[PDB]
Amino acid sequence: EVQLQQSGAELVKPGASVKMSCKASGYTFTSYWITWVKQRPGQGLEWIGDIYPGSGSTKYNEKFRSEATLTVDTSSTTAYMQLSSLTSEDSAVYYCARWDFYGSRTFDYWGQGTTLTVSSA
Amino acid sequence: DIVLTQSPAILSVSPGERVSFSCRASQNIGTIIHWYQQRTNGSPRLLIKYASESVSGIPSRFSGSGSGTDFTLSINSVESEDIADYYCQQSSSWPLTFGAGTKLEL
Amino acid sequence: TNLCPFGEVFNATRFASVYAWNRKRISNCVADYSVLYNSASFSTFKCYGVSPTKLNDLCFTNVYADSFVIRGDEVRQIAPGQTGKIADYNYKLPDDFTGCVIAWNSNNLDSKVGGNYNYLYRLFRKSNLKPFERDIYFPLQSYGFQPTNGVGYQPYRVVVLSFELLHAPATVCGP
Ligand SMILES: *[C@@H]1O[C@H](CO[C@@H]2O[C@@H](C)[C@@H](O)[C@@H](O)[C@@H]2O)[C@@H](O[C@@H]2O[C@H](CO)[C@@H](O[C@@H]3O[C@H](CO)[C@@H](O)[C@H](O)[C@@H]3O)[C@H](O)[C@H]2NC(C)=O)[C@H](O)[C@H]1NC(C)=O
Repeated sequence: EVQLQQSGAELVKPGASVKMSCKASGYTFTSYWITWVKQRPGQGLEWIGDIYPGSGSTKYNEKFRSEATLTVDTSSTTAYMQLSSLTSEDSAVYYCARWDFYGSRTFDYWGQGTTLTVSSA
Repeated sequence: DIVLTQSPAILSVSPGERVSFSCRASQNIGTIIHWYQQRTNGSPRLLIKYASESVSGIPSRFSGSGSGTDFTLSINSVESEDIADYYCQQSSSWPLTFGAGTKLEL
Repeated sequence: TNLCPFGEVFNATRFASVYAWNRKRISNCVADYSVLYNSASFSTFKCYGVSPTKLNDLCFTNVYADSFVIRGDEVRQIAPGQTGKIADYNYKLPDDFTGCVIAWNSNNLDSKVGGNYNYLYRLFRKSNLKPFERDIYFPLQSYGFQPTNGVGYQPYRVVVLSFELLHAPATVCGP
């Protein structure tokens, strides 16, 4: 069945980049876009950016044009978001999502919730 | 960029009451709006597709209405099984924008 | 005095199908044409009856964006006075209008493996269309947009900016 599963949880000191991944399964990967969303303890969801698995096009939220870069391995059907650097404000919970661009345009399937502890100590 | 104002941030309510929400876009969206619910500790999930008609799989108690710019959601009655936050979202044009989110509480 | 919603029209997730091309009314906005012109994505920015660099200095009374997806070869038809199946039966531009046609290759987005068929054009009609109207064998043919189609077959997203230059009250102005 279609479901997305997050890589897990990561802990790093500031400056130490994280490259994280959501594991896709259960549907034709090229057919439905992949979309990344972000949230933090105490406030609602915010969009990061999109990538098209079948052609590798990407889109970004302007606030994160630099920190985030999106890529896909369409053979094994898994998408990746790379973050260059981290601040203690960036301590946040991240969700990977399915976006159905050619049909409903809904984020109808989500990950289990990635946690990023940015910590200086 | 469309900014999606949603409030009241806390909708204090007694169970059994009918509840209503509302999304006001900062431009004409057409009708490409969705709503999502987040129970405690939980992920968000899709409830209403194109802002008016329930997605195939969600209970019929959830109904959407409105069009053009003013989008609204009402739940016929809230029990503690439905205690959650609800977020507005739009997908008409880039960049995609989520709402601030509203809180149900006793 | 506030900025003008060009982004929404240009960066719309899905365009309209030509046979029922969309039309948005742009008003009460200080349109910044420089950002559109300098952008290199647009293969063809052909302005009829106005100079593309001059655009940023004028003011206009009503301006409309018409947006729709077509195949690469038919874009030549969008030039005024060119007669063809897409022009005659789908979208025909008034003789000697004053506007600018902008196009760009959208095969990055609209093309789908296994074909995307959401886009339709009218295959049969009894008589040619009058300027700037839309009509709604079986008369609608789907385009077979496959990601590896030829350049002519690749989908081009076309926005036609139509604006009247006569000095009636002008609500859309440039810097
Ligand atoms: C259609 O959208 C493009 C891209 O817009 C950008 O990407 C989206 C996915 C969203 O994240 C948008 O919020 C975001 O703006 C528009 O082209 C873009 O225009 C902006 C101007 O606001 C450019 O921003 C840059 O900003 C930095 C820092 O200020 C400067 O150094 C740059 O010189 C530039 O100003 C951005 O580079 C540009 N992107 C591209 C690929 O050209 C486009 O304008 C829009 N359509 C219309 C009609 O506006």
